[PDB]
Amino acid sequence: SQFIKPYNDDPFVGNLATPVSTSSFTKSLLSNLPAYRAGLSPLLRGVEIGLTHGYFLVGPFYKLGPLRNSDVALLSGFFSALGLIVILVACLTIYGVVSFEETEAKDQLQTAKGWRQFTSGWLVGSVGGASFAYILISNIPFLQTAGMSML
Amino acid sequence: LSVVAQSKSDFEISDGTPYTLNVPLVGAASFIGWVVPTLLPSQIALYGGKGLSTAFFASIGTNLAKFPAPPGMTDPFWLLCFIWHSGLFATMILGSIGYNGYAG
Amino acid sequence: AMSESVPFLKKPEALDSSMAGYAGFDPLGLSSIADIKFLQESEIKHCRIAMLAAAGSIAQDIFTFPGVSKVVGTAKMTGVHDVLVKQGAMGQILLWTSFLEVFGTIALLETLDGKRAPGDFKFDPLGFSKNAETAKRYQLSEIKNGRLAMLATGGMVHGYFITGKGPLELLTNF
Amino acid sequence: HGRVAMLAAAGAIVQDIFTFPGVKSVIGDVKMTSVHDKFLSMEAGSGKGDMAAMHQLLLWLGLLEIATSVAIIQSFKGETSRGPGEFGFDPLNFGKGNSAGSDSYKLKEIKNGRLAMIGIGGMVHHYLLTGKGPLQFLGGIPNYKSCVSHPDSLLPWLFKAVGPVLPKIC
Amino acid sequence: VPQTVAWSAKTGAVMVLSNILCIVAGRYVIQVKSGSFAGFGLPELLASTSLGHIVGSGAILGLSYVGVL
Amino acid sequence: ETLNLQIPSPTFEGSTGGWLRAAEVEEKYAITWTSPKEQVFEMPTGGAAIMRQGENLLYLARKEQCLALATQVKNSFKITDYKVYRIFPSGEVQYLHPKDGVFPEKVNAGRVGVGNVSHSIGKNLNPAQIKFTSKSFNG
Amino acid sequence: NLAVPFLKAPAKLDSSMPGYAGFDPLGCSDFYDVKWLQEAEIKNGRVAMLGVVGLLVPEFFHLPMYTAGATPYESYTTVPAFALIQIFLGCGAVEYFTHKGKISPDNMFDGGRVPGEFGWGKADMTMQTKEIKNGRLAMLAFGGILHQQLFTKMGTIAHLTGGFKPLTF
Ligand code: CLA
Ligand code: CLA
Ligand code: CLA
Ligand SMILES: CC1=C(C#C/C(C)=C/C=C/C(C)=C/C=C/C=C(C)/C=C/C=C(\C)C#CC2=C(C)C[C@@H](O)CC2(C)C)C(C)(C)C[C@H](O)C1
Ligand SMILES: CC1=C(C#C/C(C)=C/C=C/C(C)=C/C=C/C=C(C)/C=C/C=C(C)/C=C/C2=C(C)CCCC2(C)C)C(C)(C)C[C@H](O)C1
Repeated sequence: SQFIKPYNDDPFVGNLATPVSTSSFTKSLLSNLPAYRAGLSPLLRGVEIGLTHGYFLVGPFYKLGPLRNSDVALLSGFFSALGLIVILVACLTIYGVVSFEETEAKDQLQTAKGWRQFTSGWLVGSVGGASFAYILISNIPFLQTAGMSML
Repeated sequence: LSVVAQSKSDFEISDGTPYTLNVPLVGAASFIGWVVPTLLPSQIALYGGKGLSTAFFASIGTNLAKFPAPPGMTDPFWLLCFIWHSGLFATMILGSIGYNGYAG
Repeated sequence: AMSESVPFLKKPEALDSSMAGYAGFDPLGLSSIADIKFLQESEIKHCRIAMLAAAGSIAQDIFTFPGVSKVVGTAKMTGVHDVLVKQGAMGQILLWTSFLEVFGTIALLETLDGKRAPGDFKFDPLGFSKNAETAKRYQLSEIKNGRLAMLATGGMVHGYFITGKGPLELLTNF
Repeated sequence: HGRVAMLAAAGAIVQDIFTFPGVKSVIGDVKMTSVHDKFLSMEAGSGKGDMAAMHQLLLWLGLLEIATSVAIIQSFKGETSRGPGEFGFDPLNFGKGNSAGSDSYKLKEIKNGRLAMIGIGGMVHHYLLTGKGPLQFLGGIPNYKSCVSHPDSLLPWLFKAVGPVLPKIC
Repeated sequence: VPQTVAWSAKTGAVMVLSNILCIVAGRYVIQVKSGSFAGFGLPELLASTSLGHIVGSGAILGLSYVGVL
Repeated sequence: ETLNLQIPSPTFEGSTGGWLRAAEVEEKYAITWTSPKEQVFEMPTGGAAIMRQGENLLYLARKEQCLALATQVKNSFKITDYKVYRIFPSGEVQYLHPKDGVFPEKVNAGRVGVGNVSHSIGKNLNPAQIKFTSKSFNG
Repeated sequence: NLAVPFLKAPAKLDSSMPGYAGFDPLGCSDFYDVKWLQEAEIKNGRVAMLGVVGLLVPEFFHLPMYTAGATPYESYTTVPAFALIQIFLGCGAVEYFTHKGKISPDNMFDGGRVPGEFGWGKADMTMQTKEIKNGRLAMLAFGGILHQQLFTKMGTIAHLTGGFKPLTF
C-alpha cells in the first residue's frame, strides 16, 4: 500500500496527495471551517472567523502588555485588541479595493461584494469576541490569573 | 479511533487509499504488551520496589491527591512519565507496523 | 424522522430501532465519531461491570463473607480496595478478569469484523433465552438495568465519598 | 428570552410572597439578585461554602441548553421543518393534537413574554436602587422616602454614575 | 560491585547449555550453509559456538548478578 | 497538426515542482514525442518519470522546461520527434517548436531575417546624437 | 469451535486428532505445522509427567549417592552439576536416536511418522486421548508443584498434610 499519490489524479500539478494534505480527517476539518463550510453567506463566514479571532486576541495584550501590572490591565488589553482589530479591518478593506473587480456576485468570498460582506462580518464578530473575552476575564478570577487562584 | 479494525468506516489515509487503522487492537495490544513486562519490580529509589508501570501509576495517584499543585522538578513523576510513554509510543509504533503490515 | 427521546432533534443516523435499548438518544453525534458496534460492545461491558458493582455495594452492606471482618475493620466501600491491594484479593480479580479480557479482545476484533454480536459470548447455561420470545425482552431488560446500574454505582460511590456511610447505611442513617 | 423573563418575573413575585423551608436560615434577608450573590458567596469555585444552588441550576439548564443548541443549529440551516420555540413540550393536551399550539396561543405566549421582559427589567432596576423588591415597591408608591439597605451587586461599577453625575435622591 | 563466582560445574553447565542452544538455533536461523548432518561445517560450528560463549558469558554474569549463580 | 489532448502521459508519481496557479490562468506549455521504449527519464521539474512506448505528452509551466526536456531526450534517447505547444486558458493551442517543421539550426526557405543589422557592432550611433530623438542607435 | 463458543472453529484441527476439544483461540495452528504442534504437546506432557513424579518421590526417598537439599525442586543445586550435564546429553542422545536424525519441523514426519509414536506401539484413539489429557494435567501440575516448593521451601506432601500455608514471595 502507498499513501502518497498525485494530487487530484494529476501527476504534473505542483502538489502531492499526502495524509496531512488529503486524509478524511483533514478534509472533514477543512470542509467544516467557516471559510470553506457550505451554505454560509460571506458575512456569516466573517462573523464566525471574527468571533474566534477577537476572543483570543484579548489575552496576550492583557497578560503581557505594558500596563499588565496595573489595575487597568484588562482595559488596556481590550483597547489594544481593538486597535489591532481596526488596523486589520483597514488591511481587509484595502485588499478588497485593489484585488476584486466590481461584479454582481455576492455569495462567494473572492468577489468585491462578498469580500465587503466578509469584512463587515469580521469587524463585528471581532469586536464582539473581544468584548465577550473582556466580560469573562472581568468577572471570573480564574481567568485573571493563569489558574493560579487555585494554589 | 478515526477507524476501527472492522471494514465499517470510509476513512482514507490519503486522497484515494482507504486504510484500516486498527486503533482498538493496536492501542490495546501495545498497552498490554508494554505494561505487562514493565510490571518487573526493581529495588531502585525511582521505582521504590514496584515495576515501572506500577511506580508510574502510584505517582499519578500521589500527585492527583495534591491536585492543583504540579509535581516538582526532583519528583519521580516526570522521569516515570517520560520512560513509560517513550516505551509505550515505541510499542504502539512497532505494533502498528507489525499488525497493519504483516496482517498476521 | 425525529428522535424519540429528544423530540426536537433529528433521529440519529448511525442508530437504528433494531438495537436493544434504543431510544434515539445521541444528541452529541458520538455514534458517528466511533464505530457504533464498538460503542455497543463498550456499553454492554460497562453495563455488566456496573451491575456487579452496584449489587456488590448492596450485598457488602447486607453481609460479609467468613473471616472478611478480620482483614477489613472499618473500610466500607472503596477503603476495602485500598486494604485488599495489600492482601491478595485485588491482584487476583485483576489477573483473572484480565485473563477473560484477552479472549474478550479476540471477541471484540471478531465483532468488529462482523461475525459476532456485541456483548454476545454464548453464555446461556440455564437456557433462559432458548424460547427467543424472552431473548428480546431479556436483551432490552439487560440494557436498561445496566444503564440504571451505571448511574447507581456512580451515585452510591459519590454518596460514600460525601458521607462515608455506604448505600444502605446512608439510607438507614439519613 | 421571553420564557426566561416570565420565570424570572414569577420568581420575584413569589419570593416576595414566601420562601421554601430552611432557605431563610441560610440566605437571611436577601431578595431579587442579592440572593444570587449570597448563594454564590457560599458555593465552591465562586466562593467558599457548602452549597451548590446556582451551580446545580447552571448544570441542568446547560445540559438542556446544549440540546436546544443542536435544535437551533439544525433549524438555522433548513435541515428541519420545525418552527421557532417548539421543543415538543406539551404534556397535558393544550393545543389539541399539536405541541406547537394554535396561532392564538403562540401570540399569547410571545406578547406575555415581551411584557415579562419589560417587567422583569423594571423590577430588577427598582430593586437595584430602592432595595424593596416587587410587592414593597408596588405598595410603596411614594418611594425613595424610606428604602431598604441592600448590598452592592457583583457589578458595582455600573452604580458609579448614580452619585456624582445623576441626582442620587436615595 | 556485582558478585561473580569462581568456576564451578554450574558455570560449566550454563556454558554447555548456551553452546548447544546456539548450535541448534543457529542451524535453523543461518541463511547460508539429518537435522545437523546436512551442510554443517566448521564456520557454522565456530560461529554458533562464538555466539554460545557470548550468550553463555552474558547468562553466567547475569545469573551471578541476581543470585541464581 | 493540432494537439490531440487524449495522448497518454509518461508515468510519474507526482512532485511539488510542477505547475502552479499561473498555468491555469496565464499559459501552459505542452510537449509531445514518440518513444520506441518504456524507459526512465528525468523531469525538468524534479525526479524521474517513465516514458511510455509510443506517444507521450507533458504539461510544463515554462517554455524553457519543454526545451530542456527536448534537448535531454534528443541526446540521451536520440528522439527528435518532439513538438512543443503553447496553450492559453481560452483553450486555444499555439504550435511553437519546431516552428516551421524544420529545426532552427537548419536553414529553411521562406524564413525572413528578423533583427539583422547591416553594419558591424562598432558602427552603432553614440547616445548623444539620438538623444531627444526617436531614431534608433542601430545606424 | 466447541470449547470457546463465541469464537470460530479453528478448521485446522478435527475430532480425528486424539485430544481434540476445538480449543484454539489464538489461531496458533494457522501459523505452524500441526504435526509439529501435536509432537510438541505430547513430548512436553511426557517430560512434565516425569517431572511431577520427579517432584513427588524424592521427598520420601532420595538416592544415597546424593544429598537431597531442602525440597525436590532445590535438589538440582546440591547434586553435582556434572550429573545434570550427563542428564542433558543423554536426553540429547535419545532425541537424536529415537528421532532418526530428524530434529526439525521440515525433517520430522518424512516417512509418515505419527506424532505420538516412537515405536512403542499403536493405540486406540481413546488411549491416545487418555495420554494427551493426563499430559495436559501433569503440565499444569508441574507449575503448581514447582512454584509451591519454591516459595514455601517445604516438600509438597509435607506442606499438604501439614498446615496449608499460603504461597507468598
Ligand atoms: C466490579 C465488581 C466488584 C468488585 C471490584 C468487588 C470488590 C470486592 N468485594 Mg465485592 N461483590 C461483588 C462485586 C464486586 N466486588 C458482587 C457482584 C457481589 C455479590 C452480590 C459482591 C459481594 C461481596 C462480599 C459479600 C464481599 C465482597 C468483598 C470484596 C472485596 C474482596 C473480593 C472478594 O472477596 O469478593 C467476593 C465477591 C464475590 C464472591 C462475588 C463475585 C460475583 C461474580 C463475579 C459474578 C459472576 C458470576 C458469573 C456466573 C460468572 C460468569 C463469567 C462470565 C464472564 C463468563 C473487594 C473490595 C469482601 C469484602 O472485603 O467486603 C468488605 C466481602 O466480604 N464482595
Ligand atoms: C542435546 C540436547 C537436546 C537436543 C538437541 C534436543 C532436540 C530436540 N528437542 Mg529436546 N530436550 C532435551 C535435550 C535436547 N533435545 C532435554 C534435556 C529436555 C528437557 C527434558 C528436552 C525437552 C524437550 C521438549 C519439551 C521438547 C523438545 C523438542 C526438541 C526438538 C526441537 C528443539 C530443538 O531442535 O532443540 C532445542 C532444544 C535444545 C537445544 C535443548 C533443550 C533443553 C531445554 C529447553 C533447556 C533450555 C534452557 C532455557 C530455559 C531455554 C530458553 C531460552 C532462553 C530463555 C535463554 C528436537 C528433536 C521439542 C519438540 O517439539 O520435539 C519434537 C519439545 O517440545 N525437547
Ligand atoms: C500415564 C500416562 C501415559 C499414558 C496414558 C500413555 C499412553 C501411551 N503412550 Mg506414553 N509416555 C508416558 C506416559 C503415558 N503414556 C511417559 C511418562 C513417558 C515418558 C517415559 C511416555 C513416553 C512414550 C513414548 C516415547 C511413546 C509412548 C507411547 C504411548 C502409547 C503406547 C501405544 C500402545 O502400546 O498402546 C496401548 C497403550 C498402552 C499400553 C499405554 C499404557 C499406559 C501406561 C502403562 C501408563 C501407566 C502409568 C503407571 C501408573 C506408571 C506410573 C509410574 C510413575 C509413578 C513413575 C499410549 C497412547 C508410544 C506411542 O505410540 O505414542 C502414542 C511411544 O512411542 N509414550
Ligand atoms: C408551557 C407549558 C406548561 C408550563 C409552564 C409555566 C411555568 C408557565 C409560566 C408562565 C409564567 C410564569 C408567566 C409569567 C409572566 C409574567 C409577566 C407577563 C409579568 C411581567 C411583570 C410586569 C409587567 C411588572 C411589574 C412591576 C414593576 C416593573 C415594578 C415592581 O416593583 C413591581 C411590579 C410587579 C408592579 C405546562 C407545564 C403546564 C405544560 C404545558 O403543556 C406547556
Ligand atoms: C444575577 C446578577 C445581576 C442581575 C440581573 C438581571 C435579571 C438584570 C436584568 C436587566 C434587564 C432585563 C433590564 C431591562 C431593561 C429594559 C429596557 C430598558 C426596556 C426598554 C424598552 C423601551 C424603551 C420600549 C420602547 C417602545 C414602547 C414603550 C412603545 C413604542 C415602541 C417601543 C420602541 C418598543 C446583576 C447584574 C445585577 C449583579 C448581580 O450581582 C448578579
